[PDB]
Amino acid sequence: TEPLLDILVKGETRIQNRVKLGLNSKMPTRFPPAVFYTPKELGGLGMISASHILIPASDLSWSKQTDTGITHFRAGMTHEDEKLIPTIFRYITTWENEFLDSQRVWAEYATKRQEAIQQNRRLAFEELEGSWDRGIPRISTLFQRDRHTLAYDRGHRIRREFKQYSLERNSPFWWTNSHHDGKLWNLNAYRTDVIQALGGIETILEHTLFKGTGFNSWEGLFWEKASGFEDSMQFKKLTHAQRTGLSQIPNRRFTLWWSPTINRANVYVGFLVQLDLTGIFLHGKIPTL
Amino acid sequence: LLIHRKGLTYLHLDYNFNLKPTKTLTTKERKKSRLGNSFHLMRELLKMMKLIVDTHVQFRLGNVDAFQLADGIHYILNHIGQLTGIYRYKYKVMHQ
Amino acid sequence: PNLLFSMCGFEVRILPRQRMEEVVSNDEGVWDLVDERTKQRTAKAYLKV
Amino acid sequence: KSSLQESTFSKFYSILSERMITFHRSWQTAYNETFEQNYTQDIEDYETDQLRILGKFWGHLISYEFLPMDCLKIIKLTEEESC
Amino acid sequence: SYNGIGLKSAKGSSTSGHVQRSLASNN
Amino acid sequence: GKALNNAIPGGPKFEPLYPREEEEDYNEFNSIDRVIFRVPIRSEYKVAF
Amino acid sequence: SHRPQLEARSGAKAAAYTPTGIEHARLLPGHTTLKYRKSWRKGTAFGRGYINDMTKSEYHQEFLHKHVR
RNA sequence: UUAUAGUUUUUUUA
RNA sequence: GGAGGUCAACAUCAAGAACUGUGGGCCUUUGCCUAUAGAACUUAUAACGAACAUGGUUCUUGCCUUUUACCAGAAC
RNA sequence: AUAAAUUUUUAAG
Ligand SMILES: [Mg+2]
Ligand SMILES: [Mg+2]
Repeated sequence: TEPLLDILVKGETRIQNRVKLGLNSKMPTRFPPAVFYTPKELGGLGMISASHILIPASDLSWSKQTDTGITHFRAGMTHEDEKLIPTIFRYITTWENEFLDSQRVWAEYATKRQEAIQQNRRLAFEELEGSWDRGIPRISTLFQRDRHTLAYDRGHRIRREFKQYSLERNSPFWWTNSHHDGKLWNLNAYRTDVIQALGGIETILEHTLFKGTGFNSWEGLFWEKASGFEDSMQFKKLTHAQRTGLSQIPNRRFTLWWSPTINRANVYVGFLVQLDLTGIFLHGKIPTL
Repeated sequence: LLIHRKGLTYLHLDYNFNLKPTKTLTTKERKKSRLGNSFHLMRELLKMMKLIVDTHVQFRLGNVDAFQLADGIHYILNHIGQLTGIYRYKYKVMHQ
Repeated sequence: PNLLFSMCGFEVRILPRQRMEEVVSNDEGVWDLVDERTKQRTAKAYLKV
Repeated sequence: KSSLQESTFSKFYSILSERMITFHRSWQTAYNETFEQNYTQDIEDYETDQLRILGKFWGHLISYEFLPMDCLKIIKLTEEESC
Repeated sequence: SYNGIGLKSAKGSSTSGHVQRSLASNN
Repeated sequence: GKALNNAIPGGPKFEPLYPREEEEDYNEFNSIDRVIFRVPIRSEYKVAF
Repeated sequence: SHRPQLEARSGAKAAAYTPTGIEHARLLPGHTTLKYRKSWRKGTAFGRGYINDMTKSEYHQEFLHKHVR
């Protein structure tokens, strides 16, 4: 479907646009896709960007008739240096398959159940292992803990929907009970491919200050979490100004951890000011940094 | 004269026509001291003239050479997207 | 020739492979309906969103 | 090999092969070679899963003639030598 | 040879507008 | 080039100038059953004549 | 101290004033000169203007029967 | 907790 | 009297493919018809500039917290 | 047998 991919490209561009003007600029040169796509660990937002692709464009006129087939691509998003980025839909198995795999997997378990019965034995968990995540109910469930409780749940889907009516916030995954359904996708390989495909950890850090904290050793760094401090600042008595302005810190650690890109001297346009008594030049006013 | 006639003596125009406050500003003295999209636009404008005609000022002293003159004021007219920042006030000029 | 419908979010078309009359391997937007007994692909189903 | 990272067959790699062949034949030869590689030599290194990706995966070049069919014959059925 | 493939323009659709021949599908 | 919303390949691009082309009846005149593709009609035709 | 106005400022209070001399924008001369005129089917159980108003209207009740939904 | 902090809808996981 | 002026003032420069004066006939000054004289400058891939900017209103968009400031098309 | 390429910033609340 053209327009959906179209909406992807738009929307994602619009979000990066948000983070961008979150400081002040749209300039593409400041924001190489490392910035937005490095996993949180390295200090990036880690947003999973499936925009890019290349988007079949052909000659709409007839494509209101024939399905003329792809004659051209329109570059969905861009870069400055390109590389690429792996995009999700490559890491997600399509439905047809998984229903096929499901069908067979549960056939095998039909047999192995018949044996382990007839032999009056109890399961190998190996005989089951290769199939561990295969199957649409996802065999793991059979052996999840609480089963002889959850036998007495029924009709979970509908409830998982009419929650539409019964509560305020979104719950964007209704369509599954991860208890009944197993878990229908895993990713992490994504993280790996975005990490290296950016040019490897050794380049990615060339953007940061990581040669300014004097660590010669990288991987020994866990960061640290400021998340915990959340309860003990206060609970109520912040006036609204202190709730927001006391919410603008966890940005301003990030935009420091990539400083030397965000401030950089191939900037397209800006009027240079050295800071007051320092030796640093800033290109344009960027208030946070 | 315009400035000191608004009763701001704590803004300073240096000879390149930067505007800097020399006394960290009491807030009221900021409000009375915001200046105009004009007067800022025109500050910048003068800055450009003084910049070019500077480079000449040098050359006449004999300090550069007529080739580095030509390159210089070339470089100016191209990199005014740096050397001034007039594009803050009328942004239209970001066609040029 | 076609049959249409839509369910959940999907727009499904169904072509019986009979009346396709010109056949091809297609990318993964094609489910292939398989006769219960004989086991063939007798119709391609297409999706959209 | 990426196809074998992928935990199941996917139509993707089949249409990739095909639209690569029909661009030029040097790719055609390159394939039939690789079929030699994998089947003859390199089967020994694959677990009884990945055959689930392969067997179909050549199934789709061979049904539709991109292989072409008879290049199968190089494959043999013997208790003599078959893995 | 903008033939009717492509966009009216990339102003709102956020791409770069670039459209290239598709090597894949000819036959 | 502009006013018809084309781009000569080496050409300056401009704006639709008559933006909404999307209104259309479903109308048999120019349809496919009735039209024969022999020569493509590149743009530069449309800018030439 | 919010008071509903009861009044408007007489033009006169303005009228006595001396002028300004500021020149605004929209007053720059334009349009500078005028222009003048010269079998089975039986199985199932069943044997065989403009209303001036709003929230009772036909349209509006369609609309709100769509969107607020 | 710091180089602050009224409006800039204040606050959620894979 | 001639040559010039990085001198001034005052006229004129976008239209029936287009200017003006005059003689004669008709209507009743306009206006129509006929005759006659003179027409610098600027116009046909149309124009005073084989150059190239800015502003206002009005709609359509584009960024999208709001306004200046703006994105790119049109009409006036 | 292809030569098709969007952006980019300052002030005020
Ligand atoms: Mg206020
Ligand atoms: Mg307000």
